[PDB]
Amino acid sequence: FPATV
Amino acid sequence: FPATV
Amino acid sequence: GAMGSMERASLIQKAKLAEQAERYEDMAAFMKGAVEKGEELSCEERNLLSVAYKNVVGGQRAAWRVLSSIEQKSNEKGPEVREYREKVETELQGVCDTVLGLLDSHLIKAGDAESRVFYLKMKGDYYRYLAEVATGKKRIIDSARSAYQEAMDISKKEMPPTNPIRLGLALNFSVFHYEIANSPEEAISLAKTTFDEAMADLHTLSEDSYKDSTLIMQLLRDNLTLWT
Amino acid sequence: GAMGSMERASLIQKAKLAEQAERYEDMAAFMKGAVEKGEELSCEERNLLSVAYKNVVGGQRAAWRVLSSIEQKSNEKGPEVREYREKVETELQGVCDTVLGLLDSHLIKAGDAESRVFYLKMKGDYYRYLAEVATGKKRIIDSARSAYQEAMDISKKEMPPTNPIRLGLALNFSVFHYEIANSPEEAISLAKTTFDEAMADLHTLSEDSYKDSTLIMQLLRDNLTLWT
Ligand SMILES: N/C(=C1\C(=O)C(=O)N(c2ccc(O)c(C(=O)O)c2)[C@@H]1c1ccc([N+](=O)[O-])cc1)c1ccccc1
Ligand SMILES: N/C(=C1\C(=O)C(=O)N(c2ccc(O)c(C(=O)O)c2)[C@@H]1c1ccc([N+](=O)[O-])cc1)c1ccccc1
Repeated sequence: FPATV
Repeated sequence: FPATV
Repeated sequence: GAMGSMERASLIQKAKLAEQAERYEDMAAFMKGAVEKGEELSCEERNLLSVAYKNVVGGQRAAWRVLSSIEQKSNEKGPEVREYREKVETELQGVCDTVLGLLDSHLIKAGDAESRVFYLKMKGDYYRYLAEVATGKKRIIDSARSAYQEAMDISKKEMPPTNPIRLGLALNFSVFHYEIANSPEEAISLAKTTFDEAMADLHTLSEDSYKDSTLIMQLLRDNLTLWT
Repeated sequence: GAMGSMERASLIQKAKLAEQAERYEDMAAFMKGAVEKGEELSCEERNLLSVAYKNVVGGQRAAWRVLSSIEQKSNEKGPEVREYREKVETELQGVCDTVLGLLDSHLIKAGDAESRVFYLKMKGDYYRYLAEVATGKKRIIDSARSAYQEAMDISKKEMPPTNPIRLGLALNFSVFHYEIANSPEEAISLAKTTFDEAMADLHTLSEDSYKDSTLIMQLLRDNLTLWT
């Protein structure tokens, strides 16, 4: 999965 | 702390 | 509710104690109780609220993915996998609904523009999480996009391109374009633009938050590296 | 209760699914429901039960220590730290009481000798956990010691000195002597004896569990190294 914040 | 299992 | 007889300031204290104890469900419950006192949140309080709930749904999403993958390979039997996946899914939706209700009922107002970017990003995030498990759904996608878009428009005007909330918003919105709305080109463009414009105006970094800007800008590259 | 309408075998399946999802509270709830079907547990089922609950109380103990340390440095103010510590403490005691009730109500019987060592070790462990937070208490210490001692006597006679449950029992009992009963010399002796006698009869290792014996024997040395 890609990065989120 | 010491080890437990 | 269950926090109603406690002083607001004690709720904030206990939220911080729960964070130190890594008790994020308690942390979220304390912050929810504090929001229900009716007073606007400080910048610090907003971020305690977000940390708590994002940590709770994060574990639920991780759990949900583990079961969904098993369920997917089961279909290539018994109903137990679907049932348990459905149980964790129903739980996840409950927390998302709890946060979205709190955002419209209490937090989103009137308030300053930075305030509004923070809350609107949360609105889009938790709508995105519901979209990750929904079907039948695109009503949820539209409301995620609309919350994100309004947050973008405000932030382009009111915040420097290195602000961590602005950078995090674009990062998450880009991922939304990719994994949710199935628009890789729009996801890539937004992430390249967001990163490039932050470097063009690197001088706007702030002493109090430049470490958070550095990290989110590396994450924007990590996603680009991942999508090439 | 809430698991009463589900097939025993589905409960076992879902316990394994929850473990894969790292949902140990669900895992414990499924196993509890399975034990309440009235049937003796297999060796595998016993260890699923133990893994679930030991993982749940482990996080509660870790949380409780974090708050107790803060509370201790607070006393050198406000009541919020004590209150939250007390809240997590009351929760911990509830789970320990839930397991100990299940052991006497259902599991401890009649059954084989290996069975009895497993359950009696759990009895001593969860009594030890209640002693870690109790005061006023030594009633809890006595019942931890008595459960441990009976488990030792049976295991000396019925299990080789390399059996992982036997080794784990002595490890935990040794720690009990040290940190609970305040008898470092007895804790050290039991751990040295336990390790030495396992090496003397290293040939009794089993193909199916020698990796678990190797690990627990290193842990016995880690504690000795720590107590010299
Ligand atoms: N836990 C973190 C934060 C804080 O604790 C916090 O108070 N920050 C913050 C920093 C600068 C601001 O100017 C604001 C605001 O003006 O509110 C707030 C961090 C923050 C960064 C990015 C987002 N985001 O994109 O959502 C939220 C929070 C965190 C740090 C890096 C990555 C992910 C999370
Ligand atoms: N999760 C673990 C186990 C299993 O999953 C499991 O089924 N094992 C096991 C192995 C051999 C036996 O012969 C028995 C029995 O006869 O029951 C059971 C492990 C086991 C080792 C030690 C204890 N202990 O000391 O309590 C319990 C379980 C674990 C491994 C190393 C350290 C701590 C936990």
